[PDB]
Parts: sequence; C-alpha cells; structure tokens
Amino acid sequence: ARSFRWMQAFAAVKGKPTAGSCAAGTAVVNPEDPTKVTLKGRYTNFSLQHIWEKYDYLQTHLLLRECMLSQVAKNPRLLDPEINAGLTPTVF
Amino acid sequence: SFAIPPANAAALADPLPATPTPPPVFEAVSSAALKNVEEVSTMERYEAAVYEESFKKPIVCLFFARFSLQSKVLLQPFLDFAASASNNATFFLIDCDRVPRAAYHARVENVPSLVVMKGDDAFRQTITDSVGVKTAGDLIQEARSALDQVLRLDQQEGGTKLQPGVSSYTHHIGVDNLNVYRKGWPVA
Amino acid sequence: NPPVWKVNTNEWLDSDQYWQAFVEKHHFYSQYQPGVVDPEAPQEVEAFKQAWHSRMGKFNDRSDTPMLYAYMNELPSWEYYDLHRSAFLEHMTYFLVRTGGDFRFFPEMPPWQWLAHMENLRFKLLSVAQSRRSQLQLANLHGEEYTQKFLQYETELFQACAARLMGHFMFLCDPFIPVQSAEALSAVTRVDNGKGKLFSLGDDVNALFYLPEQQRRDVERPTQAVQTLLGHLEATGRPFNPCYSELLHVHAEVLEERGEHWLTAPGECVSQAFLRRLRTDDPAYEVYCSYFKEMYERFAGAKEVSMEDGRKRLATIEKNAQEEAAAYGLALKTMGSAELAHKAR
Amino acid sequence: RPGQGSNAQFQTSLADKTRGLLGVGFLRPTKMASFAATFLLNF
Amino acid sequence: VSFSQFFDSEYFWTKANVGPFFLFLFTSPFWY
Amino acid sequence: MLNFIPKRCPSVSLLFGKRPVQRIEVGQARHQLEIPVETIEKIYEGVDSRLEYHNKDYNAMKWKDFM
Amino acid sequence: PSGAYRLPAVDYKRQLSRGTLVEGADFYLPTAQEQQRLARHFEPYSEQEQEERRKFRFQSISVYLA
Amino acid sequence: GKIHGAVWRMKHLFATNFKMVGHPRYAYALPKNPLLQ
Amino acid sequence: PLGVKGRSVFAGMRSFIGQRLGRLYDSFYYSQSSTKYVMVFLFPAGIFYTRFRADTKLGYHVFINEEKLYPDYSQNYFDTKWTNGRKVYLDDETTVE
Ligand SMILES: CCCCCCCCCCCCCCCCCC(=O)OC[C@H](COP(=O)([O-])OCC(O)COP(=O)([O-])OC[C@@H](COC(=O)CCCCCCCCCCCCCCCCC)OC(=O)CCCCCCCCCCCCCCCCC)OC(=O)CCCCCCCCCCCCCCCCC
Ligand SMILES: CCCCCCCCCCCCCCCCCC(=O)OC[C@H](COP(=O)([O-])OCC(O)COP(=O)([O-])OC[C@@H](COC(=O)CCCCCCCCCCCCCCCCC)OC(=O)CCCCCCCCCCCCCCCCC)OC(=O)CCCCCCCCCCCCCCCCC
Ligand SMILES: CCCCCCCCCCCCCCCCCC(=O)OC[C@H](COP(=O)([O-])OCC(O)COP(=O)([O-])OC[C@@H](COC(=O)CCCCCCCCCCCCCCCCC)OC(=O)CCCCCCCCCCCCCCCCC)OC(=O)CCCCCCCCCCCCCCCCC
Ligand SMILES: CCCCCCCCCCCCCCCCCC(=O)OC[C@H](COP(=O)([O-])OCC[N+](C)(C)C)OC(=O)CCCCCCCCCCCCCCCCC
Ligand SMILES: CCCCCCCCCCCCCCCCCC(=O)OC[C@H](COP(=O)([O-])OCC[N+](C)(C)C)OC(=O)CCCCCCCCCCCCCCCCC
Ligand SMILES: CCCCCCCCCCCCO[C@@H]1O[C@H](CO)[C@@H](O[C@H]2O[C@H](CO)[C@@H](O)[C@H](O)[C@H]2O)[C@H](O)[C@H]1O
Ligand SMILES: CCCCCCCCCCCCO[C@@H]1O[C@H](CO)[C@@H](O[C@H]2O[C@H](CO)[C@@H](O)[C@H](O)[C@H]2O)[C@H](O)[C@H]1O
Repeated sequence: ARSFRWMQAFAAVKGKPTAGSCAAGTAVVNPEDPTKVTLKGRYTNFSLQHIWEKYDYLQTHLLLRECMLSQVAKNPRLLDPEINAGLTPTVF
Repeated sequence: SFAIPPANAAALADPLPATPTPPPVFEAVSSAALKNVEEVSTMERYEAAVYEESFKKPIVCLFFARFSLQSKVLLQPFLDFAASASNNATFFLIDCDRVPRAAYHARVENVPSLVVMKGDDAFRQTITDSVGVKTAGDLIQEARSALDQVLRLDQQEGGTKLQPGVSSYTHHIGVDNLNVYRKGWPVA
Repeated sequence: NPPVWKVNTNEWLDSDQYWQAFVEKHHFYSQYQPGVVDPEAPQEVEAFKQAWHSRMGKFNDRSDTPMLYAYMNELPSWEYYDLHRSAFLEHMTYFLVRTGGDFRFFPEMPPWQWLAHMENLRFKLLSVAQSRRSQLQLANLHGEEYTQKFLQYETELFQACAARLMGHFMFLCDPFIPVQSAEALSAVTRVDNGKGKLFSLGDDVNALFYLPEQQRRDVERPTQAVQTLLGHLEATGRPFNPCYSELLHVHAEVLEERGEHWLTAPGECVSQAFLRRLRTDDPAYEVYCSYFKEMYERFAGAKEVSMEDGRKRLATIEKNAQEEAAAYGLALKTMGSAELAHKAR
Repeated sequence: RPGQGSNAQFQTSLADKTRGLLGVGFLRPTKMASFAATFLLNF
Repeated sequence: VSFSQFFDSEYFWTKANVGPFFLFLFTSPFWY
Repeated sequence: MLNFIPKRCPSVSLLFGKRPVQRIEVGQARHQLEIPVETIEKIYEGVDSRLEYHNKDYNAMKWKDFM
Repeated sequence: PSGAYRLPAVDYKRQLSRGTLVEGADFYLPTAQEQQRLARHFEPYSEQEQEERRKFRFQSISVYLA
Repeated sequence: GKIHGAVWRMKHLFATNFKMVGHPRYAYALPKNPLLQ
Repeated sequence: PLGVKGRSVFAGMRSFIGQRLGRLYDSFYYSQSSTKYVMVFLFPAGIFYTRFRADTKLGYHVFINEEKLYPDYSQNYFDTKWTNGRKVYLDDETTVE
C-alpha cells in the first residue's frame, strides 16, 4: 500500500493538460508602450497538435523505456514481479 | 478551417524550473560568465547585439536546450573556441525556451546550433547536425572555417561587400510578425 | 457653440486637429477601410481577424472546393502527416529515439537517411512477423486502434513498474545497484569481481544497494542490456515473443545510433539525465522531483553494511518482496486501468 | 561514430546508382503528361 | 564631378540630382 | 465642445463687455451660471484670428489651449 | 541549396502555434511623426504642417480644368 | 462620399461627448487626473 | 541611411541579381518534379518556337487539285493522309522544285 503510494500519486495527475494540445506562446503588448511586446511561452517548430494530442505520452514513455534498459543492464530481475503477474506477453 | 487553442497555464509556465541536485557520491563516476562569452536572457539584449555588435564585428551564437545531451557535450569546446577567438568576434549563449524570439530570428530548427552572424544578414551561416552524424569537433571546425571566411570577406574590398540583404526591407516580419510593433506600424 | 448639425463639416474638421489625424490614418493611408465612425473599435478588429482566418483557410485548406490544393503529387509535411497518420507516428518515434529530443523540435521534412533506416527496420519486422504467421497461424487450418491500445497499455505498464520501484527507492539508483536476493547479489558482484561496497536502509527500504568501483560505475550499451535481459529470461525459462524481442532490438539499434554518449554526459548520473530529458509540461514532473529529492536525502545518509550481514537479511527481503509482488496483482485492480486488470486476470 | 551503423547499410550497386541518376521512380514522365493534360483541360 | 564619385552610392542617393539621368534612361527608346 | 469662439465685436456679439459678467444656461434643466468677463477674456489671448468660421462670426483657439 | 537564399518567412500555421502571428494593418505609417499623432494629443501636426495643410481644404477645380 | 459620411458621423458622435478628447486606444498617453486617488 | 561610401550602384545591382537567382534556384529545388520541369522548360520552349517561327518565317496554305496527285503518307507516322489547306513554313531561298 505504502509501496503503491507512488501509484496513487501518478493516478492523481492523469488528465491535466499540456503544451501539446495548444500553442506554445502568446504575445502581450505593453499598454503604456505599444512598441514593446513580450512573448510568453516556449519554443516550437511544431504545428500538428491536432494529432499529437493523442500521443502526448510517448516522449516520457520512451524515456522510461531507456531508463528501464539502463537499470536492467545491471539487474534484470526487477521485472520478474510483472512477468510472474502475467502482464507482459510471455510464453512460459 | 484551421485553429489552435490560444495557450495553457502549462505552456505559459516557467520552461526552465529548478530540479534537485545530488550529493557528492552520484557525481563520482568513471567518466568524471566564463570570461569569454555572454549568456543571453532577453530579446532586448539579443536585438542590441544583432543590430549593433554584429555590424561592428561578427558574432557567434550557440542556441541550446537543456534536454539535449549534444549541447552539454558541445558547451566546453565552444568555450575553448571562444577563449581562442574572442579577439576577432563576440560569443553568445542562448537557450531556446528562455528566448524563443532569438531562435525564430536565427531560423534554427534543431539544437544545438551554431550561428555566425555579421550585419544581421550580410553573412549568416548556421551549423548543425540534423542527421546525427557529426560531432562537437566537427561543428567547431565548421565554425572556425565560417568565422575565417566572414573575416576575410569583411576585409575584402575596403570593408564593403558585406551589406544586409532582405532584412533591409523585411525586418524579419514574415519570420516573426511581432516586429511590426518594433517598426511602429499599426495593428488595427 | 452653435448646433453641431448646423455647423459645416469641413469647418469643424478644420477647427479640430486631432480627428484630422484620425481620418488621414484610415482614409489617406488606406483605401479599403470601412466608412464607419470608429474603424479601430473591437468589433471591427475582431471582424477583420475572422475574415483574415476564413480567407486564408478557404485559400489553403484541403476541401471539397479547393483553390490552391490542386496538381498534388508530392505533398508537403503538414498535409502528408495529416493524411498519413501511420507515417507521422513512425517518423516521430524515430526522431525522439535517434535524437533524445522534444516533439517541439520535430523537423519539417525528415532526412533520407532516417527514411532508409526506417525501411530497413520495416524489412526486419515484416520478415519476422510474416515467417511467424506462415508457420503457426495457418497450421490452425483497423491498425490505428490496435496501435493506440498497445501504446497505452505499455506506458501504463512502465508507469506502474516505475511506481513500484520508487516505492522502495529502486527506480533510478545509479551508480548504486539494487538487490533483493543473494543470487542477484552474486550476479552484480561478479561485475566488479567482488570489489566495491554494499549499503542498506532500515526496514522501510526492502532491498540493499551495491556500489561498484569508480572505474566500473559506467553505463552499458543498450544492445548489451537487451542481450543480458533476454539471456536471463531464457535461463529462467520465460522468453518474450519474437515480435517483442525484435521491437526491443530495433529500439536498441536506434539508441546505438546516438553514439558514444547515448544517455548520459561524462560527469552525469542517470537520475540527472532523466530530470534533464523530462518534459516540464509533464503532470508527473513534481512527482518525480519529490521522489528524487527524497532519494538523494536518504542515500546521503545511508549506512554501509558488509557482505554476510545482508544475505541473512536478503532472505527475509525475498520473503516480504514475494509477498508484496503477490499483493501487487490485487493492487492493480485498485487503481490500474481495466486493461491492466484484465491482463492480470 | 553515431551514425556509422546506419551509413554502413547505404551501399549501392552500379545499376542502382545509374537508375537513381536517371530517376526512374522519381521523375514520372507519365505524371508530367497527366499534369500537362489536366492543366490544358482546365482552360 | 567625376563618373566614379557621381555613381558612388552615398553621393548618388543623397547629394546628386539623378533627374536627368533617369529621364534619359526612360527615354532611351526614343533616342535609339 | 467645439473650437468655435464667438467674435466679441458688436456686429456679432452685441453687448459683450458692457457689463462685468456673463451668464449661461446649462443642461436639460438649464441651470444658471455666472462667469466673470475676465475669466472669459482669458480665452481671447489663445484665440487665433487667421481662422474664422460659420459666417466669419467664430474664431478658433490654438489647439494647445483648447485641449 | 545552402540556405542563404531561403524563403524569408514562416508559414502562418507555425506562427500561430508559436503565438507570433499578427493579422492587422493592411496599411502602415512610415514615419514616427505620423505614427505618434493620435498619442501626442497636443501637437498632432506641427505649425508648419498645419499651415501647409490649410492650403488643401478644398480640391482645385481650376487645376482640374487646366 | 465614404469619407464624407465617416466625418459627418464623427462630428455628431465625437464633438459633444466630453469623454472623447481623443481615441480610447491612446488614453495611456494622456496626463493623469489630480482628482483621482 | 541610403547608400554606403566606397560601394557602387552597379555592385548593388550585381548583389540583387545574385539574390534573385539564388532564390529562384531554391524555389525550383523545393518544388514538385511533376509540374516544374514542364511549366519551366517545355511550355516556354514550345511557345518560343511557335512564336519565333510565326513572327520570323513566312508560310503558305497548300492545296492539291486531285486526289490522284496526293502524296503517299501511309508509312510516316502522325500523318497517314494528306489534307488540303496545310500550313507550310518555308525559307526565303526555297524554290518550287
Ligand atoms: C519579372 C517581374 C515583373 C517585373 C516588372 C517590373 C515593372 C517594370 C517593367 C518595365 C515596364 C515596361 C514593360 C512593358 C511591357 C513589355 C512589352 C513592351 O512594352 O515592349 C514591347 C516592344 C516590342 O513589342 P512589338 O510588338 O514588337 O512592337 C514593335 C514596335 O517597334 C514597338 O516599338 P516602338 O516603335 O513603338 O517604340 C517604343 C518601343 C521601342 O522599344 C525599344 O526600342 C527597345 C530598345 C530600347 C533600347 C534603348 C537603349 C538602352 C540601352 C540599354 C540599357 C540597359 C538595359 C539593360 C537590360 C534591361 C534593364 C531593365 O518601346 C516601348 O514601347 C516602351 C518599352 C520600354 C519602356 C521602358 C521600360 C524599360 C524596362 C525597365 C524595367 C525596370 C525594372 C524591371 C524590374 C527588374 C526586376 C527587379 O518592346 C521592344 O521593342 C523590345 C523590348 C526590348 C528587348 C531587348 C532586350 C532583349 C534581351 C536580349 C538582348 C541581348 C542582351 C541582353 C541579354 C541578357 C544579358 C545577360
Ligand atoms: C494625356 C494623358 C491623359 C490620358 C490618360 C489618363 C490617365 C489619368 C487618369 C486620371 C483619371 C481620374 C479621373 C478624374 C478625377 C477628377 C478628380 C480630381 O482630379 O480632383 C481634382 C484635382 C485637383 O487636385 P487638388 O486636390 O486640388 O491638389 C492640387 C494642389 O492644390 C496643387 O498643388 P500641389 O502641391 O498638390 O502640386 C502642384 C501641381 C504639381 O506638383 C508640384 O507640386 C510641382 C511639380 C510638378 C511638375 C511635375 C510634372 C508632371 C509630370 C510631367 C508632365 C510634363 C510632360 C512630361 C515631359 C516628359 C519629359 C520631357 O499639382 C499637379 O500638377 C497635379 C498632378 C496631376 C496628377 C493627376 C492625378 C491622377 C492620379 C493618377 C495618375 C495615373 C498615372 C499612373 C502613374 C504612373 C504613370 C507612369 O484635379 C487634378 O489635379 C487632376 C487633373 C486630372 C485631369 C485628367 C483628365 C481626365 C478626365 C476625367 C473626367 C471624367 C471623364 C469622363 C469623360 C466625359 C466628359 C464629359
Ligand atoms: C530561356 C528559358 C526561359 C525560362 C526561364 C529561364 C530562367 C530565366 C530567369 C527567370 C525567368 C522567370 C521569372 C519569373 C519571375 C516572376 C514569377 C516567378 O516565377 O517567381 C517565383 C519566385 C518564387 O516565388 P515564391 O517562392 O512563392 O515567393 C518568394 C519571394 O518571391 C521571395 O522574394 P524576396 O522576399 O526575396 O524579395 C521580395 C521580392 C518580391 O517578389 C515577389 O515575391 C513578388 C514579385 C511581384 C511580381 C509581379 C509584379 C508585377 C507588377 C506589375 C508591374 C507594374 C509596374 C508599373 C511601372 C510604372 C512605372 C513608370 O522582391 C523582388 O525581388 C521583386 C523585384 C521585381 C518586382 C518589380 C516590381 C516593380 C518595382 C520596381 C523596383 C525597382 C527595381 C528593383 C530594385 C532593386 C535593385 C535593382 O519568385 C522569386 O523567386 C523572386 C521574385 C522574382 C522577381 C523577378 C526575378 C527576375 C526575373 C527576370 C525576368 C526576365 C525574363 C526575360 C529573359 C530574357 C529573354 C530575352
Ligand atoms: C527604364 C524604365 C524604368 C521604368 C519602370 C521602373 C520604375 C522607374 C524607377 C526606376 C526603376 C529602378 C528603381 C530602383 C530602386 C532600387 C534602389 C536600391 O537602392 O536598390 C538596392 C540596391 C542594392 O544596394 P546594396 O545592397 O548593394 O547597398 C546598400 C545597402 N542598403 C540598402 C542596406 C543601404 O541599390 C543599388 O545599388 C542601386 C540599385 C538601383 C539601380 C538599378 C535600377 C534597377 C532597374 C533596372 C532593373 C534591371 C537590373 C539589371 C540592370 C542591368 C544593367 C546592364
Ligand atoms: C502588364 C503586365 C502585367 C502583368 C505582370 C507581368 C510580369 C509578372 C507576371 C507573372 C505571373 C505568372 C507567374 C507564374 C510563375 C509560374 C512559374 C512556376 O511557379 O513554376 C511552377 C513551379 C511549381 O512548383 P510546385 O508544383 O511545387 O507548387 C506550385 C503550386 N502548387 C503547390 C499549388 C502546385 O513553381 C516553382 O516552384 C518554381 C518557380 C521558381 C522558378 C521559376 C522558373 C525559373 C527557374 C530557373 C532556375 C532553373 C534551375 C535549373 C536547375 C536544374 C537542376 C535542379
Ligand atoms: C512626375 C514624375 C514623372 C517622372 C517620369 C517622367 C517620364 C518621362 C518619359 C515620358 C516622355 C516621353 O516618353 C517617350 O515619348 C515618345 C513619344 O510619346 C515615345 O517615342 C516613341 O513614339 C514616338 C512617336 O511615334 C516615336 O517618335 C519614337 O520613335 C518612339 O520611340 C517614347 O517611347 C517614350 O519613351
Ligand atoms: C542571349 C542572347 C539571345 C538573343 C536572342 C537571339 C535570337 C535567338 C534565336 C536565333 C535563331 C537563329 O536561327 C535562324 O533564324 C533564321 C530566321 O528564322 C532562319 O533563317 C531563315 O529566315 C531568314 C530570314 O528570311 C533567312 O536567313 C532565311 O529565310 C532562312 O534561313 C535560320 O534558318 C535559323 O537558323
């Protein structure tokens, strides 16, 4: 249960919106000096948000994969719980 | 009919927050200002550079981002190149998420990117590895060659032969429409 | 004053120097502004903006009444990826893996090298899958939804594993190596050939960590990692399916394409690399930061424990760990998705 | 090197590179003729 | 005034009178 | 208000400065208000006589003062 | 191509995603003297400019005729 | 004629307001009221 | 600031022409192979040939009195048969033979 503290923490933040479904920036003009204008936000060279809003999770997913690979190069016995539970596709 | 929602609190949040730092045991691994460059934090500073210093003597700008490992690898040799050649050029260090309008200006599409600039369009050479074949030394060699080229061309023909091009009349408005405010044009 | 409707219009405008400038701005510097009293007002501004967007859409969009969409044989990036959603996914996973990067830097047009590599990997996968199907599927006698389900289930699985490991501070601990059994202790001690140390945390941490020597605190190549994993799995007698194994191998290959520094910088640790590459818009950003803060402040004060003190401890750790792993299946029904639940059943 | 693993796979035949020089599957004169026909018919 | 210093950009665009030059340029077909 | 100051000549405004006070009706209720003729004469220092409108019976002030 | 002579603009969709697009001002005002007129409020036009403008209160039918 | 109509409406709608000394989009440039606090 | 000292308007013209040509090469490169070659070489070339021939050479409408005098065009392709009224372009030195 306290081991699944972190599962509860993850499930808490589930459908919170991201920058992948919207524009990455917005302009604000200084009202006292309209010549002055600031861009609040991030960089982006990307405009296919109407597609990426569905696969937004893949970046962190692939990061997690690369990190599981790093951990497993040292110890491959960390997945045995899930293998025994039968979540993965395995042919006993 | 095409639209994108305006923005979100996440998008407008701080792109560069702080993260925890480890104790001095994780640092112990097998593989274990700067007085010559300028870290740029503001599009005001970037514009001042590009429109005055880049007309006086050339500039070399490194556009990076924190997520990239190639930037971390390329940082130190870039600092050595700066320490070598700061007499002939100025050297700047820009983060794309902190100053995106500088990245849109230089037309950078991938990170890390070197940009050699003189006259703001008289000489603009972008060096990068869109494929993933080059290395940091290759990038620095290309940057040295480009810097030599632009210096030679500025000396060529009595200081002339390096005049600005399309920015003479475009003002980078097709690249970034927010320059209309700088030019004072209406938006009504 | 006289009545303003009795007053001559040009005389009023000659008297007034401000609204002179207002008229020059809209009717001398332009020829197409409307003849309304206030052209700068919000209704006019928003009408102009909507007209702008509608005009550009009608001109550029792919529609049943196309103006510019015509004589199309080689499509641009946006239309190509909008029509071919299969290729957007493939071209995007390759970009994130070949270059550890954000979707915000997704290139307009990919390189031919990347495309050719994709076709070669497609050759490999289709060969293996076709030969498997030929062998087994015949002796018996919508891809978008399937791909979506597969990826959702996979990210849920890896998230659950990461949470399970963070429960005991085993998620991303390097140069440390976690151990829950004497067999694994011997196996990971064979790395440093018996050198190094072993560290412990008291009875809330249900595993013991091992520090190799600084010269052997390196990370291994992903192909070696996959080979080690698969060899261990076949030694235990639980081999993955061939399609999944090929998937792992191609992932390792595209990771090898990164080169020498594929995950970490020289003076960098894996936790720092994870926090570096982690999307800041991610909902779990604060969760991971919390975990790594706690892990750092615990490992700073972790105590050292020699070899034989652990094995007797590793027995009870194995016991309560298998008990927790048994509880895990029920715990997935608590908050895990219906996919995870049905696959546990 | 980073990309040497991928750039080793790119080795072609003489006939392959002749075919690429000529642009067999990338010029498409039938497509050019179809374009010309459609363009003239659109008058 | 010399050819060179006339056709120098600064003198050409600031101090010179380019009216006759550009009128000759426009009426070139008539002269030809 | 408009920048139309009546000429104080008697051919236009009969009896301007014959007395030391001016009066006006204000608003829909037409409230009375009395104003000193010197306070009013302060305007004719800013008045510009080149400009004359509305049958050449009204001059214009300078824009600085009017604004 | 090198990239020196590239297209000096960015597509409107990418600008819209960047939060950079501006739609307005089919017209423009070249000079700052002409830009700041509606904000000055006290000298929208200099005096010399005022007397120069006073010469064009009406169109010249005489000049039209000639 | 368009310009004539525009000015003819501007007269009636701006010349007797007491609230439009200029256009509201440029009110930042005005001096500040001493009576507000 | 219009113009710079030491630089010539002819040098600026050369600069401008270089810019235009480089931009044209870039736009031709980043274009469809299906359309650009046709629209840039084959229609211009055909139009040039036709207009030059018409505006420069001089042509004649040829007729024949009898069908027995018609030529044999069975073998040559794209014209299997004679038709009267054919426009025929000739050179100034051409004779009746
Ligand atoms: C591309 C984007 C679009 C940009 C456009 C920008 C807008 C500006 C464009 C110019 C506007 C005018 C265009 C009007 C439409 C054109 C059609 C037209 O009106 O004329 C039809 C008319 C012919 O029609 P026609 O039906 O046969 O009628 C015959 C009658 O006799 C008719 O003759 P006529 O008896 O009635 O007498 C009048 C006739 C007589 O015509 C002549 O006599 C022509 C010969 C005059 C020679 C005068 C001596 C000049 C010495 C050379 C000067 C340097 C020139 C360098 C090259 C050109 C530089 C612009 O000329 C005219 O009618 C007036 C036309 C000329 C007006 C002035 C315009 C000059 C061009 C200015 C352009 C400036 C900006 C361009 C933008 C640049 C892009 C940034 O014009 C001509 O006579 C021929 C034109 C000249 C062709 C000669 C050059 C051929 C090139 C090969 C020569 C080899 C050397 C060069 C090789 C290349 C070097 C590498
Ligand atoms: C032979 C060719 C003709 C045929 C082609 C026609 C092409 C043009 C079509 C025009 C169509 C417009 C329609 C009429 C508009 C009426 C409204 C109007 O004009 O407003 C009053 C307006 C008065 O202006 P304003 O507001 O009082 O301002 C004057 C200032 O107070 C005065 O002071 P300022 O400081 O303003 O300046 C003083 C002075 C001069 O400025 C100065 O300060 C001193 C500098 C002057 C020296 C510059 C010399 C001019 C150029 C060279 C001339 C010499 C010969 C060339 C020598 C070659 C080299 C040796 O001002 C002027 O001279 C004004 C110049 C006239 C410009 C006309 C405006 C038309 C604009 C568009 C023209 C389109 C051309 C295309 C552009 C590109 C062409 C390559 O009238 C005019 O001035 C324009 C007269 C136009 C008469 C054209 C006749 C067309 C008749 C149409 C009527 C309907 C037809 C129905 C037929 C049935 C009959 C019952
Ligand atoms: C033999 C085989 C034949 C096949 C062809 C072989 C190849 C030969 C050469 C090329 C021939 C094809 C030319 C097509 C050009 C037009 C359409 C096109 O395809 O462009 C697509 C191509 C790509 O378009 P894009 O990718 O969609 O957009 C990118 C921008 O264009 C990127 O532009 P940007 O951002 O870098 O810069 C903005 C650009 C804007 O370009 C544009 O995007 C739009 C251009 C508007 C075109 C329509 C204008 C027509 C207006 C009517 C003219 C009325 C004049 C009134 C005159 C009255 C005055 C009395 O500004 C310009 O450079 C345009 C200058 C020309 C406009 C002149 C208009 C009058 C103003 C005069 C200014 C003073 C002179 C220049 C001063 C500079 C210092 C010398 O356009 C360009 O790359 C640049 C524009 C082309 C400018 C003209 C280049 C020189 C052409 C020379 C023609 C001579 C042919 C005769 C040969 C001799 C035979 C005997
Ligand atoms: C002849 C009939 C013409 C009638 C139709 C055209 C309209 C009439 C008005 C004249 C047309 C030309 C106007 C030119 C305006 C450009 C001025 C300018 O400064 O441009 C920037 C150029 C480039 O300058 P620069 O970049 O080298 O240095 C200055 C840099 N800035 C601008 C930043 C300060 O300036 C020049 O050097 C002079 C260019 C103008 C002279 C050329 C005229 C062009 C017209 C002919 C077209 C064909 C060109 C090839 C000719 C070959 C001759 C053999
Ligand atoms: C009084 C006169 C008033 C009128 C003004 C008269 C002057 C101006 C009139 C111009 C109007 C017509 C302009 C239309 C131009 C159409 C040309 C065109 O765009 O081509 C189609 C191609 C087709 O491109 P596309 O097919 O990919 O896309 C076109 C549009 N859609 C997407 C809708 C299909 O356009 C180009 O991309 C090339 C244009 C630039 C090149 C122009 C030709 C010169 C090329 C010289 C370089 C050659 C390099 C050779 C190297 C070989 C090795 C690689
Ligand atoms: C307000 C600023 C004005 C700046 C621009 C000034 C433009 C100056 C050019 C106009 C002057 C005349 O321009 C010139 O006129 C004559 C006749 O009309 C034309 O000359 C043409 O027609 C005449 C008459 O048939 C022929 O004798 C001649 O052989 C032929 O070339 C020229 O083609 C034209 O270039
Ligand atoms: C970059 C410079 C380009 C400048 C443009 C120069 C024009 C380019 C085209 C030149 C083509 C010359 O080609 C030549 O043309 C002439 C006229 O049609 C032809 O000549 C024909 O008509 C002429 C005129 O009567 C006579 O010589 C003869 O009747 C006949 O031979 C030639 O048979 C042909 O060989």
